[PDB]
Amino acid sequence: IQDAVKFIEQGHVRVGPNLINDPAYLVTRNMEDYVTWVDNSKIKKTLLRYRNQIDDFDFS
Amino acid sequence: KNSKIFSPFRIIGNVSNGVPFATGTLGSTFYIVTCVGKTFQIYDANTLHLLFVSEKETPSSIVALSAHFHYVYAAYENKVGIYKRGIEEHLLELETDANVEHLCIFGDYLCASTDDNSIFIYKKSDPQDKYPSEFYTKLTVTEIQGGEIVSLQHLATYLNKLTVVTKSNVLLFNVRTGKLVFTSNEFPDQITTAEPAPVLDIIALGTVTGEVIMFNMRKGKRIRTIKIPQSRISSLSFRTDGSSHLSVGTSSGDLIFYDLDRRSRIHVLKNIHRESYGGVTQATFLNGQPIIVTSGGDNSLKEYVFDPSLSQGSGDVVVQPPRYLRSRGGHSQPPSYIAFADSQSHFMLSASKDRSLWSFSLRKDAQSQEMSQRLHKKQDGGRVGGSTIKSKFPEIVALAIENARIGEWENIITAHKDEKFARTWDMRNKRVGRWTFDTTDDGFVKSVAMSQCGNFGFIGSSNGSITIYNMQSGILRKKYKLHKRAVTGISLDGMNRKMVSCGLDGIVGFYDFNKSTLLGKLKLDAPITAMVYHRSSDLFALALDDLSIVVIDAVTQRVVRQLWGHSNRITAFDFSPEGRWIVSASLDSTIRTWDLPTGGCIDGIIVDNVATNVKFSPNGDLLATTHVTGNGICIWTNRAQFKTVSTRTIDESEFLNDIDFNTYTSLEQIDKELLTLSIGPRSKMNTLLHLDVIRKRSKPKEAPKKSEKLPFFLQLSGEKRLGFESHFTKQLREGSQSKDYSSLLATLINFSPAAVDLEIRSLNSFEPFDEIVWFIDALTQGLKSNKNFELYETFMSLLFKAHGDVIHANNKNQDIASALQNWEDVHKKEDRLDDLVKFCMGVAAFVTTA
Amino acid sequence: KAGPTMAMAQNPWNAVMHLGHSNGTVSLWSPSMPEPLVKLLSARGPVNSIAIDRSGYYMATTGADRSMKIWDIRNFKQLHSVESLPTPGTNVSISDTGLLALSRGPHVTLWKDALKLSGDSKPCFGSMGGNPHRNTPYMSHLFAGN
Amino acid sequence: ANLVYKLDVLSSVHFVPKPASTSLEIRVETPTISMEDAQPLYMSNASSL
Amino acid sequence: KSDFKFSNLLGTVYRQGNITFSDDGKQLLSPVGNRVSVFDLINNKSFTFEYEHRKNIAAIDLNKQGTLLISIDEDGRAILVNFKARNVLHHFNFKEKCSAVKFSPDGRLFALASGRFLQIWKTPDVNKDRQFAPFVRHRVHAGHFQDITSLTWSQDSRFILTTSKDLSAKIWSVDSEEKNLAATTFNGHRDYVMGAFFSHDQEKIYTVSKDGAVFVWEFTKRKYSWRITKKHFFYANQAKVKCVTFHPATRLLAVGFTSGEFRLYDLPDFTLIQQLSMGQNPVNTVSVNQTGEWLAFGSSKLGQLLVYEWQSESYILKQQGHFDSTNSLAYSPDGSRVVTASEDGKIKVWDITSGFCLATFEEHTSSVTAVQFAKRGQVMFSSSLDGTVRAWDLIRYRNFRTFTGTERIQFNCLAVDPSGEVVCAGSLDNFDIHVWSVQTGQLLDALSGHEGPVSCLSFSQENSVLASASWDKTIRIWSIFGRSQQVEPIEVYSDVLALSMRPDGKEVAVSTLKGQISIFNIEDAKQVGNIDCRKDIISGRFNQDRFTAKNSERSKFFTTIHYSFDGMAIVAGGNNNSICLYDVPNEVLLKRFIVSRNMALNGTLEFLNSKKMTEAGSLDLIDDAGENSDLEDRIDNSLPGSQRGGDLSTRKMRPEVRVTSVQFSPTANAFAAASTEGLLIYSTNDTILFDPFDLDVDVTPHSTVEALREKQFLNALVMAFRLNEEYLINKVYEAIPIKEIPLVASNIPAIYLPRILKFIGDFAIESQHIEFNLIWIKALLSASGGYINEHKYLFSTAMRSIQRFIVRVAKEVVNTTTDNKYTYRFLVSTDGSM
RNA sequence: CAUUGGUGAGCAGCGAAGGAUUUGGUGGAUUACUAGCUAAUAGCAAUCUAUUUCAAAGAAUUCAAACUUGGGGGAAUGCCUUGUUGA
Repeated sequence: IQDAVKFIEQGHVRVGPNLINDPAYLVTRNMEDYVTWVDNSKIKKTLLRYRNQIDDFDFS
Repeated sequence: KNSKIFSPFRIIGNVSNGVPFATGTLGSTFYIVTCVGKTFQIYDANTLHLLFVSEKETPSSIVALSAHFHYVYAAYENKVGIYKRGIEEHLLELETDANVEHLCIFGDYLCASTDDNSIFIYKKSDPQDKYPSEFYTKLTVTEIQGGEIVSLQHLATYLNKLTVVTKSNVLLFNVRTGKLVFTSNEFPDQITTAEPAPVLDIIALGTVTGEVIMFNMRKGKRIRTIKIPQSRISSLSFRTDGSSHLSVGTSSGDLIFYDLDRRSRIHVLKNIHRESYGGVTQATFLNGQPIIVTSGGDNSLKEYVFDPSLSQGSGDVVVQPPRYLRSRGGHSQPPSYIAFADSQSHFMLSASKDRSLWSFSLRKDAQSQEMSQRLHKKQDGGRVGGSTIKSKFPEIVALAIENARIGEWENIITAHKDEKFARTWDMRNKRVGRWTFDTTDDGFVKSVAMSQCGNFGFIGSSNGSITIYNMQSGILRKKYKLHKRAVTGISLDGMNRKMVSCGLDGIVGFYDFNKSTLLGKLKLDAPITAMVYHRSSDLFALALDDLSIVVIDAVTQRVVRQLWGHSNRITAFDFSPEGRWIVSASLDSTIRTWDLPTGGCIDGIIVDNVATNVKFSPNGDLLATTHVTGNGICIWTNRAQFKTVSTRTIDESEFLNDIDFNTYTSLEQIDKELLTLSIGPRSKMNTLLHLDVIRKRSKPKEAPKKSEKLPFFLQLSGEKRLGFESHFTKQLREGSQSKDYSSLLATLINFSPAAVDLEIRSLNSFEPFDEIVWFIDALTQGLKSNKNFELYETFMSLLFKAHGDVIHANNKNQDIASALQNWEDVHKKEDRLDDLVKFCMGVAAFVTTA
Repeated sequence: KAGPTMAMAQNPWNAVMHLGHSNGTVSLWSPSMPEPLVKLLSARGPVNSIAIDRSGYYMATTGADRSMKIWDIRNFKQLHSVESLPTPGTNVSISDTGLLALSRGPHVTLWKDALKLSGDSKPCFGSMGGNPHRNTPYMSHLFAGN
Repeated sequence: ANLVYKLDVLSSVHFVPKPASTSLEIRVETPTISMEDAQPLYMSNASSL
Repeated sequence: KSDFKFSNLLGTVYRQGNITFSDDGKQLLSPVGNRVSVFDLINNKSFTFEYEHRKNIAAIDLNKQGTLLISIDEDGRAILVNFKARNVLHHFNFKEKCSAVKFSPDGRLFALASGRFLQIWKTPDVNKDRQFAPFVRHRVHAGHFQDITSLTWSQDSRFILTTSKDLSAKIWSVDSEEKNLAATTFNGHRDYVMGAFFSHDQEKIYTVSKDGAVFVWEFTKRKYSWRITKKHFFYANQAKVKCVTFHPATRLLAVGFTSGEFRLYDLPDFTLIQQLSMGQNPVNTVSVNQTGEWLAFGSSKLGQLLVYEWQSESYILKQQGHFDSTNSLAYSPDGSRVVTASEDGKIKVWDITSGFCLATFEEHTSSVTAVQFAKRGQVMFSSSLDGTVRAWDLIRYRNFRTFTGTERIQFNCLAVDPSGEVVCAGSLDNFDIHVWSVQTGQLLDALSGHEGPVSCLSFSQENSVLASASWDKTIRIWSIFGRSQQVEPIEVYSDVLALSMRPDGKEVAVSTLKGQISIFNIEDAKQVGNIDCRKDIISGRFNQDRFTAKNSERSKFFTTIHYSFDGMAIVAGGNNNSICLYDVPNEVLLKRFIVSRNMALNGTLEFLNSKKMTEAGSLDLIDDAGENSDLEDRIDNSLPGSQRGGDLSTRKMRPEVRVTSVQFSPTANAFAAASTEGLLIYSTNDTILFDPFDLDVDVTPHSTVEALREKQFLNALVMAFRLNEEYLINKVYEAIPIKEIPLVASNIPAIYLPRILKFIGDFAIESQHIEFNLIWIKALLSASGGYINEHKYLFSTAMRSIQRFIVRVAKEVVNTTTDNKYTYRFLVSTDGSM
């Protein structure tokens, strides 16, 4: 629960189109479905490299 | 040499020139006051920020500088000047034709020494005067008393005594009485400098042979003779903290520190200033603090600190080496090329003949930097070439910058003299980039360019090969080749479509860039030297070799403007930001501002120094130029941003206003048979129709509270039948007498809408209906004049709103019906605009929707 | 009920609270009653700072009316009032051995023996002709720009 | 009312609204020139009704 | 085509600082949070200065000759403005915070209340050139104990009085010899004195304080000097005075209380003339006219400005901008009205020419999120988060229907058919494109088939099909008319949002989340061109950020696209600090615009300063609300998750800069972008640019006037378009006779037809020649109307401007011609009386 | 055979009296430069004291203020408010 705060503050986490940097954001029950990692980021590259799934045309 | 377009601002990029500067204590802080040529600057000590410059430049060079607590004393050709805050507060004139060389100030007695061995004494008239103004006396040093006056000093705790040092001896002058009181023994060497000391009655003398002779002026005997091997001594100062440190500054760029307690050396700083420009001209300690400020002819000003000792207990023996601190500087040479780094008119890139490249700032003069020539490591893993003993790059002759994509890769391409590759520079990192672009046909580069997108850079060889490189990998995309001589200019339009080039064969070659086809050729007569493209107006100009400027439209293949008149080679030129003007600097020391509509020069400035380059700012405020001599960059303010410009040919005179000022005022009416509106706001007709509804909306929702004990005539308390009729009513009565109402209708237009509704609803015509008839006949003449037709229609709309019941009650009367029918016979030819409007938007609806 | 409190001081002898208000009346306080104990109208305008001696016998008060007064708390009488000092005293404090400190804001001024009942020992900035009766400042220190 | 405001401004005011409503209104036959803020200009001239 | 520049900041009429009038009553200068806005309340024309300050404007004062304007930042960054030249003269940096600026009525020298000092400087001459050091200080007066908060010159030019944060207020003589005449110190106020004023005579001084006390100082006996004659009290129990002003000739005080009330007083009697109220906002700024009958009143926290004549109990303008909240934009078909959305639910029809709202629409409780126009601008639609999409009139100012969903889901965007029949809207929550009829308020169906929210929608103006931008990375084409009911997907690289479509109706412009902007063809579903966009975007590093601006993935995309009506250009705007204007077939940008320069906003800078990070915490992120002297701004009600909330006191940060809806103007070659700073309008209407077309050596401005002498009319006019200078075109256009108009207009070549129609539409809007210009419009449209029909999209910006000209200014003249004629026919031919 | 794994031995090529990493300290920018201090229309800066005191001015919420309370239930002793003895 603390390493999430580290990743949010470093600028990795988006809610739809835009990333939010303030970790004190209440996410709506509807809006809970859409929280992914931001694109072109090193927090996403490690996740896809373990799965052997990196499609770097989308520079992920 | 006066101008009607440009006016000088300042000289950006100068710090010092080589004159021995002065410093003045000011409370706790210090200010370092230097001079640059015909002006002078004031630098703070703790930050080296520029504080004040001279508001008005001196007529000649500043020879001597001295500064008291507040008042800086500058000494140019004949006169000395007392300045505060940069403002010329007082000008003190020397009543002699000789030139002032040294300027000492102590007490109420200013001490000005001319070059022909005469010392002028200036006295404060009042003992509480802030500067000396009256002329006391004229001391004279003959040829039997000594040589020329090397310096004027005033030693501490001497009552009205002036210490004069010649080339052979030291003299004293009781300036209250003007009498010599003591002469020193002859010094066999030529004394070059003088300085007082924190010890009493002690002056330090430095000779041309490296001897520091330390003359006790009370006993008249020297004390310490410090020997320096064969070095010309220029500067002398003492560290007044309490530790015994003597700073002697050679003209060979060396700074030697002596510990007078232990009779030993401390440190010999090497090459703090260049040899050829004078070396260490003036170097002094700040009074009581271990910060020494040095300056020379190399256009730089450095600060060095003596750090506290590493040993906790020993102290005085193990003294720290001097250590570099704050420094401001410029080029040691005059600057060759100048460009602009951004559209905000903030940064100016200047490459000089001092083998360097600086990024000056027009906004803050302490923001300047020397852009680093430290090469990046090669991507291959192979070691790069060049000397191990590092030297600077060769002199840069052509430059190009694109500000579109900055900081993500290299955005400057600079072209050096006699080098077969151009070099990349990153403006944001302020560092030479990691790519060099070879011509690949064995050729020096004579012109470079950028695309406006910033991805593509164009390189022009000396053998015609226009190679096109890329910015990311430095890889070579295309190699165009059309010429046989050296390519002397490349550009590209905004669209990345039309690529233009020009060489010494007179060929202007138009290329397409999306495909790889030659669009066309344009052969001229003379060879083409330089070319500046204006991307907004799609016009590029060429500086030809028949001493003319030819402007060619980039799309329509042909010469569109041709300008003649320069008596020598057009050195450099640049377009106006709006494309209206071309400025051009030529070798006959003239600068001409051609106007591209009229095809003629509108301002000719005979600048005294030959201008190598001119360059407009992308913002329309600044004209930047560089001269043949002078290390700085002269900046001219564009006076077109304030005052309108008369486009008049003026070149033959030095060496209707509607068309001249390029503003055409509209006519009041084209012809009498037109139907033109009134001069003013178009919503004046809207307020006259609906005056009641607008105020009723604009009233507040509730009634505001009032203290009902107010004075009744508080509006008339502004703190500062025939005779009582209004000025309109008298004019309406006079209008019926003279049968003319054009005097009446002039006041009817200019009245306020609230005044008009007061005027129309109160016409004082109820029983005889006379002023109704006069006002109707006034508006028959108004519609017959056909001006202000929108207003005159709304005036009887307000008449029929107010007295519509009045004229309906007395309808069919033969006088009122005659006036109204005479208005309809005028109004019968006012359906022409109705037929015009009902036609025009029916076509406009049908054409646009089909 | 006297606006915002603008000054704090503890009496070491008595543990009563002293309160400088915007009305210019310093008010003694104690948690035994919800009423103020005494109310001394010291200076006009507001009261900037107050300080009480270790003896619990003397207090100094100052405010933005360019005034500074010395009070004896036991009889609620001012021993001597100093008026027309150049800048208003932002801070006052009394040492253990009766050395009164006054902070004009860029300056720090100290008066020795400016507390006792005699009218000669009224603190002052000078003495005409070396008159020994006036209380010259014990030590003044100038700060740079603070 | 102020709890709903304090909930939505805490919720990054993307917010699920009320289900439905059906109310009654009245409309005074004012000139449409006087159904706006104070201004030297307008665009309508006919009645509100 | 690409020489755009800033010309008007529509909206945000007043933000903070010192509102002022001109020396005449014409111009009203209001401090907007970046720059000075110059409105004119007599000749209804607005103007916003093109220069940008670095932070918020603290104080503004104009010279009494109307020539020099000084605008001073809150950190003391003074900027001179040559007011008639509308350019910058100098950039001074006063070292402290300045609070009040006032020139002398002579105008030779001005006084500055910065810090605890009063600085008196001599104003530079306007006609002198731009020198390096134009400012020379007369004196500095330091006789005060706290910050100076107000400044007031004399009716003469020799006495300056200042009231400070300390309880005193002092009169300082600007002449050295008159120091003995005016050196006394007025004090005795119980609280913050924030205004003193000389009377109509030099004798009396009335000082106004925060506690409600007005002191009248008179030079008399119990020699004798400056007693108090009488004190007056406002008796506002919890309302405190915020600022005051006093015109001495009409002896009027106008006080501003923080509750919202303002009162008008006559000073030798102290009688309350009028007391009105705005609302709950503090009256932050009060100023008076030079003639003393116009009062400019302004509040900050709602951003409203109110100019009110004190004599007649009636306003002149009550306008109210809204900071940070303009979610969307919609132009009118005529390029004179721009409406906008708000977070308050307000839909406000602003006017281009004067920067004030015409009408307001507050019937949405929730925030309005998308605003569009339909069917010649008479009807208009708006989507909100309230669960409804509401139609509106612009003739009766009322809703027709309030369309809703089956369960009141939220809404993101709105689109309308060009015929007023179908409305549609998209949602974050339900992500089905609901459609309604305009006539029947029931919804027809739910066009579904998407995974994730439909972001943007738009109907085609010719084919009448709709395109849906969705977070499914798919562009969906729905042919919903005439038995088709077919669905065509065009899938793209990444999360596509902010669709736009050409006025030709055969292309789709979209903005992917990856940064790139793709352009398709609707009928032929292949991709016909993409433009990369990631490099030319300024993603500002926020002060709360913990990453560089390079890899800041926050705002390196575009969330707004609109085509040009010519079909030749695309303006892309986004969450970033940049507005870009791309060219469609040439793949490359034209020029890039920086929307704002404000560290009051968050993302104005890629490079933050290194003297702001201490060893812990950024210096500007330190909550400094406690150092304030008041109570209401000390109160912090900041919720933790108030990212784009309902207020600004709940934010706890500074607002971020973004542009969110950009549309081209349909008439006058401009485009308006709804920004954080308000509603920026960039325009090219100044036309100071040498744009040629097929020039030659012989053709000159001398050849233009000479061709008018020998009456070669078509040779003069066509070769005037060769230079394309506006005064050169205006010279030949107003000089040719009426009978030679149709012969000239019939033989004008096809190249110069878009130039003449752009000139006539631009010039005739403000020109007195209705009859001459409409003769030219008749002759041009009846001799070359076939070509304009054959190329509609080349002329559609100019052809809309011409029919704007006949409707907006030329039709109501015909209306008054008909109305006067008909009421004359009635009054002279019908019944008598009795 | 691939290794898109690490560790080591070399070569081709790059290659001007060395070159790679890695790191401490300091200086200059990171918004557009009108100088220090004070009691300031002036003085100091080597100080304001044996010149800085008197005079003049200066008192309304007539005896005013938590706009700053997590929620539920109370409140004995407290505190607040309104009625009940004596100067």
